[PDB]
Amino acid sequence: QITPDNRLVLDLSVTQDRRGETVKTGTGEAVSIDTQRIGTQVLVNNGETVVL
Amino acid sequence: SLDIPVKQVQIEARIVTVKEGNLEELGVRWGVMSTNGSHSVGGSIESNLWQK
Repeated sequence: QITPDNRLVLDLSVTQDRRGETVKTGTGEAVSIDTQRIGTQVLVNNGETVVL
Repeated sequence: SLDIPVKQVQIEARIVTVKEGNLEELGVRWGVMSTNGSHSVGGSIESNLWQK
């Protein structure tokens, strides 16, 4: 979303997941997942970087 | 009067854990076996029956 004084409001989701080991479930097996996730709302100037 | 820019906050958590441990054990194992002629000394009854 663009605002008047040269700024942005961002609704952000950024993830990086992978396939993990195969664990034991009941008499069966299944695959687990390894995750990294961040979700936020931030307010940042037009052409510069921020660390979330 | 409502729509105005808002502030931003930075939050940082810190989890610290420390562990220590010590262990010590002492033990002894000894035995004897002797005969004299019609006289014996051991560490069980099967022992005296064997040294014959």
